[PDB]
Amino acid sequence: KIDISKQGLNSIQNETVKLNLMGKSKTMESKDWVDPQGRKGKGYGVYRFANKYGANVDGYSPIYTPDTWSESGDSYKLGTKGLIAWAGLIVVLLGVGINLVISTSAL
Amino acid sequence: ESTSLWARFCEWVTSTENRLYIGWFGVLMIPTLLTATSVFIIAFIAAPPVDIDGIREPVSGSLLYGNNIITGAIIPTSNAIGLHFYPIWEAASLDEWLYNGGPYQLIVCHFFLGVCSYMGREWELSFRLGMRPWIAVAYSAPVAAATAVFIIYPLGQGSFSDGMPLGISGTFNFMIVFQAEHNILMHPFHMLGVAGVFGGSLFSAMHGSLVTSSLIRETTENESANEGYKFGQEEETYNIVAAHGYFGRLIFQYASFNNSRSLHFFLAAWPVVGIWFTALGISTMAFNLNGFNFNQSVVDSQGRVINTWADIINRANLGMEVMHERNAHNFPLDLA
Amino acid sequence: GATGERPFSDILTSIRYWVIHSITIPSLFIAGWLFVSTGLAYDVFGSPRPNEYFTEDRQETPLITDRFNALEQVKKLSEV
Amino acid sequence: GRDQESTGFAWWAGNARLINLSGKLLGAHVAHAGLIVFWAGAMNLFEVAHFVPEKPMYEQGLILLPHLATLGYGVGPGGEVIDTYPYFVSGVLHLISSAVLGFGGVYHSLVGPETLEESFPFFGYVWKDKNKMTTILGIHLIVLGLGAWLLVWKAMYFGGIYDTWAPGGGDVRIITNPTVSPGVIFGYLFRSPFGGDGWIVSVDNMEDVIGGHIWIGTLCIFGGIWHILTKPWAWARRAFVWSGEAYLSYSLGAISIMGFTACCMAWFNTTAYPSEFYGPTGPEASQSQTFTFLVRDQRLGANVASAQGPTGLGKYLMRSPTGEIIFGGETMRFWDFRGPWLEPLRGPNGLDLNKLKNDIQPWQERRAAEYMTHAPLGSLNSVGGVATEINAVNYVSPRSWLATSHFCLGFFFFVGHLWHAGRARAAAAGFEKGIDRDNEPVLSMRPLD
Amino acid sequence: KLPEAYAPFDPIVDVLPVIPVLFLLLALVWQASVSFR
Amino acid sequence: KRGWFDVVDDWLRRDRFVFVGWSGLLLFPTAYLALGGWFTGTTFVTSWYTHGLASSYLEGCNFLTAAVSTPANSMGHSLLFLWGPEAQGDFTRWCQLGGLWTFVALHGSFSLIGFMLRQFEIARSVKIRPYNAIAFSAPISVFVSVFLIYPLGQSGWFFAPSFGVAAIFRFILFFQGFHNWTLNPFHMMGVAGVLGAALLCAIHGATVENTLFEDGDGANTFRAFNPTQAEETYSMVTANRFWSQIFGVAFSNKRWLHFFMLFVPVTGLWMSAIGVVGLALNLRAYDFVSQEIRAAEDPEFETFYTKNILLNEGIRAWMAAQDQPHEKLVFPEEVLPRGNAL
Amino acid sequence: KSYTYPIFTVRWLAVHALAVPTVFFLGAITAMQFIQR
Ligand SMILES: CCCCCCCCCCCCCCCCCC(=O)OC[C@H](CO[C@@H]1O[C@H](CO[C@H]2O[C@H](CO)[C@H](O)[C@H](O)[C@H]2O)[C@H](O)[C@H](O)[C@H]1O)OC(=O)CCCCCCCCCCCCCCCCC
Ligand code: CLA
Ligand code: CLA
Ligand code: CLA
Ligand SMILES: CCCCCCCCCCCCCCCC(=O)OC[C@H](COP(=O)(O)OC[C@@H](O)CO)OC(=O)CCCCCCCCCCCCCCC
Ligand SMILES: CC1=C(/C=C/C(C)=C/C=C/C(C)=C/C=C/C=C(C)/C=C/C=C(C)/C=C/C2=C(C)CCCC2(C)C)C(C)(C)CCC1
Ligand SMILES: CC1=C(/C=C/C(C)=C/C=C/C(C)=C/C=C/C=C(C)/C=C/C=C(C)/C=C/C2=C(C)CCCC2(C)C)C(C)(C)CCC1
Ligand SMILES: CC1=C(/C=C/C(C)=C/C=C/C(C)=C/C=C/C=C(C)/C=C/C=C(C)/C=C/C2=C(C)CCCC2(C)C)C(C)(C)CCC1
Ligand SMILES: CC/C=C/C/C=C\C/C=C\CCCCCCCC(=O)O
Ligand code: OEX
Ligand SMILES: [Cl-]
Ligand SMILES: [Fe+2]
Repeated sequence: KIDISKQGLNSIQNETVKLNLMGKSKTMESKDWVDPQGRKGKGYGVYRFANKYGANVDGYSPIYTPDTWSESGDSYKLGTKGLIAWAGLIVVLLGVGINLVISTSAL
Repeated sequence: ESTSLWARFCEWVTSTENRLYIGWFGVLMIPTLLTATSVFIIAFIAAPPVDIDGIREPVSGSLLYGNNIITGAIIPTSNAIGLHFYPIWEAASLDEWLYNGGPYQLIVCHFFLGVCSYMGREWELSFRLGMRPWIAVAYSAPVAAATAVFIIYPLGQGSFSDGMPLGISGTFNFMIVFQAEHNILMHPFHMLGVAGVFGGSLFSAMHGSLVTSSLIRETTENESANEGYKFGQEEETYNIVAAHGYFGRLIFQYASFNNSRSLHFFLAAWPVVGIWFTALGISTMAFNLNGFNFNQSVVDSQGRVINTWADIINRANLGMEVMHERNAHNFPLDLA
Repeated sequence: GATGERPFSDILTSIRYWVIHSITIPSLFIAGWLFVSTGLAYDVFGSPRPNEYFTEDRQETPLITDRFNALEQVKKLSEV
Repeated sequence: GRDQESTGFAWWAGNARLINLSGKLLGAHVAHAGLIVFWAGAMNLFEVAHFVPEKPMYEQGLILLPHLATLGYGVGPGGEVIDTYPYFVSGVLHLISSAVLGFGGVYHSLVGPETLEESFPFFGYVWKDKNKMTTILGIHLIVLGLGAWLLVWKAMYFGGIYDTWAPGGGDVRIITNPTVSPGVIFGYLFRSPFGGDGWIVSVDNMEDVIGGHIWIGTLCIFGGIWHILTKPWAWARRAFVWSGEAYLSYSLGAISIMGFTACCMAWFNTTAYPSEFYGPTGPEASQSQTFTFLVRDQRLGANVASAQGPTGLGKYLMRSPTGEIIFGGETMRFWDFRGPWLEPLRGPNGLDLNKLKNDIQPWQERRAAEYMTHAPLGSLNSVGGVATEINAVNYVSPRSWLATSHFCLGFFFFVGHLWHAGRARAAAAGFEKGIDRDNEPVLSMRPLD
Repeated sequence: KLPEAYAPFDPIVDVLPVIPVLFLLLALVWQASVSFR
Repeated sequence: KRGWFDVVDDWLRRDRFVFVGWSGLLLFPTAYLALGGWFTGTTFVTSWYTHGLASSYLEGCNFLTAAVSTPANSMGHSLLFLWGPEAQGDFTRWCQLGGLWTFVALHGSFSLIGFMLRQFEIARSVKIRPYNAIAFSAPISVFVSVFLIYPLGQSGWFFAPSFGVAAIFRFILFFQGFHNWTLNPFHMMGVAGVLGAALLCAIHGATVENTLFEDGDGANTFRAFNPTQAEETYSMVTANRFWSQIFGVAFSNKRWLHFFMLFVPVTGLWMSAIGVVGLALNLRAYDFVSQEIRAAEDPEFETFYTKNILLNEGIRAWMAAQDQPHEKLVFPEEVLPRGNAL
Repeated sequence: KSYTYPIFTVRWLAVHALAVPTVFFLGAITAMQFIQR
């Protein structure tokens, strides 16, 4: 019912984090998998009815989908000149603010 | 087939076919609880007046001695005894035993042992039925609260007379004297406990209303939906997705719980932590670590005092402090 | 899914967002500091400064007794 | 590290991923020990730097310095601090050793061997191997016994420990004749916990403390030797759950009991916790108040013995429920108190009327007044006095801090023991992850009535 | 107080005991940087 | 959709991050104004001229002791508009006279009305039943009876709760000292309802979380669920058997379970509201006449009820002088009730 | 695919109406801490 590829989780660099966000783990479906305490697995995986319902709750309602992120915003259009102007403005504003705070107080 | 007497007894005690589970913790639980119940009923109905303050001023608490249900109580042990063990066989006679406040100590000890065994038996049946053993951990919060009000506070105050009476008006008196002496309302742990109970009521109503609002139609209008649910059925009887959609449009999408397991864990965790913290606050205040004292904190330029709601609360505390025991004090400081 | 707005994770990790908001938040903080320090807070909402709690006329707490002359009574009580 | 993909444990339960990793677990434990030593050293340095000599120890919010004072370090007759250099030495040594411990922990956690069962067979273990676990338990029992004997040697040969009951005022004595009588040692252990008895909290001389420490050191060494050479019997294999979480739950329960005992000892004891460095106890302040009011009213020409209160019981002196002469008022509940400044005025049948009528000393009066004014009452923001007082005094007793903190810790570790014992018992059986839909145990039982 | 030879280093001592709490916060920060895998 | 109503309804009932709806026009402005009024009153506005205290951060109060104070008792039950015959359009003197309390209360009541309307509207848009909207009636009744009906039956707004922490604590202590509120059966039902609701929440959470099903291989059981699944995630049969053998009785109906969960706190709060409505006219269950007569005739009869009566008397006598400045009570130190040596 | 989102929405106003006065009041309260009686 749920297509994992259409959930917008394909733009994640870390493979382990990507598998975590879809509620999937290739290691756990193996019949010889043993968790830290030492209990064998029954082959269910993360979710027993993963095939019946498509995916898990993690793969149903994700809260971090880089695919839906805006194409812009990963690069600043104003470039280096904008950053230089911002640096000048923030230095000037910090100086003005500290001067106003000192002047209006009782020294 | 069991043959030995002990093997048969163990099989019967640890049986899951009994109407009420006995277990090995129930072996301790049943007699102590029955003893405390019997003594409580008999003392609540027909017990003589008890000298609670040790100043030869008996206080009546029995129905047969002119009391109703709201007024009746079981008066704590005498102040003269203190923290000393006062079993029934340490008295010259039952008349002397009833005059000093023995039944309170008896009931308190048996009740403490019984509630500890009750929590143990909860774990035991969880293990025998194949469940996960944390309903007993949930019960630890009321167990700790009862222990704090019945054991730890007398332990830190040096007498069982400062313990909570086994009555209604006695409970109110305990609360008022506790406020007058420790300023419990200003304690952050009491604030956390109040938040715990208020949030528990909020979330109980919220969950009940959300589940009742998403019932799938399986009946007609001349019968209740409870008849629409069938015991032991396999399919879910309400729409979790519909309830989540309603709540996420009520506040916003990422505030509701899409996971039923996570939602029920949150429901379990909130009040339990709240009650844990309020019991810890009572136990801490037993050793005289009171709440915030913002008295005469706001001071103007010339040094005079500007009052505050904290100062009004202090005036009320002073009012209920000079009267909590009229004749039991000979010296100006209540150091106990 | 999504209701048709930019994700909060996308916005909060933007150079444009942190360039715009490296000015607005400190500007508001400084504006509040100047509002308090310049004495505007006392004058706008009528709160007493530490030296104005008691005047030379009355050395007790104020008390308002008239409902319809309340404006004039509170004007008289606040006199410095 | 690891991740939920290959472990099944989330980040909030990430320390459970190193249950079967011996090297990383050892690194974590060593790092934690380094943290403990670091806190000890840093707190000692913080307290030594903020100490003024014009005020007593309990008036400045110190909790680690009174521990060194009771060992006879930098203190003099009467309980007055003379030298403050040994405290600095102890703090510096702890802080420096914490660096070595932390480096060892970091090494063993980051780049050390991950599982030391193939390269270091002596240090390797399996949680289900009973013999190895018992051997480790025996080794650590021997270490603890050596520590107890190290404490014993201090009170005998290396200058002794502070004794608050010493003749001519409290002073650093040397314990030459410890009490090693089996009847005395067993009397404290199997005593009732109620009033008057007090269990082990009622130890009232340093000879008993040193004798009990001799006993505990010998017992720990013998038990360690016994466990190194043996393995659990059938009746022990039949009763316990054998896994790391089970062992953790056992330890949690033991240390919860220890925390409750420490809280009670801090609140009630006066021998191992002298009032000169910790301030008066609960009962001590009330007894001091009654004593000083009796002294003042006697100085004004009054008959304290025959004075009658509003209730007709006695304003200053009355009789305990067993007959002993005790102080009157609401302090009649604290008649079990026994302190160095009050014992000299007490006879075989209680307080001696002639002694407190003609032989009361100014030092006793000063101690009573000081312990009356510094009562262990306060608020959360450190305001001394009852809850209906004003903001004048910045004081909370060191007994209150220790008692409250350690009761909270003991309760939380009891809850932790419950959690871990339940989880271990369930996981060993094999249903800690839920019920099996295919084979549900309840569906196979006959229905109830 | 500290000995006269250790007087200049008093400000260092006054901030030491918060380091364990900083260690707990640092563990949380490391988990966040690892992205809670 | 061509009409004005149709296009306005299309825009208002849109799918959005924050749902506005037709009830938003009443909810959002009033709620925003109430929140802003409370924050402004706690941060800048004082309480010197109406109560004789300091109730702001500007004057040196923390989060606990800061509040928005009620008007003076001379103002009676005046609604105290900014343009009314008392403030007469002066904002500073309106703030000084205590008009921010009535502002906050009057906007908060309409915000509550708007919130219930929003619940109704959202429930109808999603095509479910309005039981969540029905459940809000208990908080609304509590607010109405405590903040409006009780002051409306008293001397004025001066005896209403003030929007603060320590102010609410003073209100509670006043209710104990003067009304004997702890001895009211309606308050007893309210306490029972609140505590039972907390009990139900904790017990249901624990029982569901400890009767789960094995739907995965990991120890973290939160990841073995899917909201669109059909089968239930926990064993109702196992839960019922456990609670039948432990307690004696247990639930066998999920719908009845959850309706009981809804029913308990609502009934408790409604009963407490009825009690406060009764108390608004000083109709207090204060004393037992038989006990008073017996204690008067026999100087040896004493119960905990008489001790509570004495405590209430002390509270009244020692709080009256400062809590009610309008009465101008001057009490010599020898008329205040007092115990021995305390 | 390319995703384009509006800058100013109802959510923008809802966020800012609670964010701007919060920062202003926090600055005022911080200034309040250094006033001497
Ligand atoms: C083997 C299993 C147990 C067998 C026995 C079980 C009995 C159960 C009976 C039922 C009631 C419950 C227990 C009540 C305990 C009351 C303790 C008390 O009145 O007092 C406690 C005593 C203190 O004893 C005091 O000891 C004092 C010591 O005397 C002397 O002490 C000094 C000696 O130098 C000074 O000289 C001093 O002046 C002098 O008085 C005095 O004697 C006091 O009168 C005396 O009361 O402490 C101690 O025994 C030390 C610590 C005891 C354990 C911890 C207690 C606190 C925790 C409670 C339980 C856990 C709660 C939290 C979890 C809740 C959920 C599960
Ligand atoms: C969204 C709805 C809303 C609502 C329901 C309220 C409700 C209330 N406000 Mg709030 N208020 C709001 C938004 C709202 N406010 C806004 C946006 C602001 C701007 C910041 C304020 C600012 C404010 C102030 C400054 C005060 C209040 C106060 C009050 C009360 C006003 C009493 C009054 O007589 O009203 C007016 C009476 C009515 C019945 C109006 C309805 C008349 C109908 C529409 C007929 C129209 C006919 C008319 C002859 C022709 C006009 C049309 C033509 C001009 C175009 C009332 C509790 C007062 C207060 O709380 O005192 C303690 C007060 O002091 N409010
Ligand atoms: C009491 C302290 C404490 C300690 C000693 C440990 C110890 C350990 N943790 Mg646990 N943990 C803790 C608290 C602690 N944890 C808390 C509070 C949480 C919840 C956030 C976790 C959650 C957690 C997870 C989720 C995981 C671990 C794992 C690990 C182990 C592997 C370390 C590693 O791979 O990453 C170390 C990573 C880094 C390279 C960061 C290095 C930073 C260094 C160590 C800081 C200390 C340096 C100090 C400033 C200077 C010392 C130098 C000396 C000369 C003075 C390690 C033994 C991992 C595991 O399970 O292994 C199988 C893992 O998966 N832990
Ligand atoms: C660090 C603490 C410590 C721990 C955790 C253990 C743990 C264990 N011990 Mg060891 N042991 C220790 C120290 C310790 N021991 C010491 C110091 C000694 C010397 C006395 C012994 C001597 C010892 C013996 C002789 C035996 C064990 C056995 C066992 C196992 C059974 C568990 C059990 O106690 O039953 C649960 C406990 C009980 C049912 C009741 C015990 C409580 C006693 C009776 C209280 C009264 C104390 C007693 C009379 C001693 C006198 C008091 C003192 C003043 C002299 C378990 C592995 C058994 C075994 O498997 O050996 C291989 C066994 O037979 N231990
Ligand atoms: C050894 C055992 C130790 C613990 C013993 C506990 C004993 C108490 C048990 C009480 C059961 C009473 C239930 C009645 C009603 C009844 O028959 O319940 C049975 C009911 C059955 O539920 P079903 O799912 O079968 O209902 C189906 C629907 O169609 C109903 O319409 O279950 C519950 O509601 C559980 C809630 C009980 C809540 C009871 C709390 C305590 C009540 C107050 C006690 C006052 C004491 C006063 C003394 C003076
Ligand atoms: C692994 C891990 C972890 C942990 C860690 C730890 C726990 C560590 C520790 C560590 C440590 C624990 C360390 C320590 C260090 C120390 C040092 C480095 C010291 C120094 C010192 C000094 C330098 C001194 C000086 C002086 C002197 C000599 C004298 C006086 C003065 C003074 C003080 C100045 C965590 C959590 C992160 C997580 C991940 C993993
Ligand atoms: C130093 C000192 C001293 C001494 C001490 C001692 C010598 C001690 C000992 C101690 C001891 C010697 C202890 C012991 C304990 C024990 C215990 C605590 C036990 C427990 C047990 C248990 C818990 C069990 C359980 C069970 C059962 C019952 C059934 C089956 C199962 C099981 C096994 C689990 C004195 C006081 C003189 C003085 C001061 C100082
Ligand atoms: C009055 C009035 C008005 C209005 C106004 C408004 C609307 C305002 C608003 C305002 C606002 C809107 C404000 C706000 C504020 C806020 C704040 C001040 C906050 C604070 C916060 C805090 C302090 C936090 C804390 C914390 C932390 C840090 C941690 C965790 C927990 C918590 C979260 C608690 C008008 C003109 C129209 C008209 C006339 C009257
Ligand atoms: C005080 C009155 C109470 C009495 C209850 C006491 C005992 C209960 C009766 C019998 C105990 C169990 C005997 C063995 C039953 C059969 C066990 C089996 O064969 O499995
Ligand atoms: O007894 Mn019951 O309350 Ca404990 O404080 Mn003191 O004593 Mn009596 O007064 Mn307060
Ligand atoms: Cl007294
Ligand atoms: Fe539910």
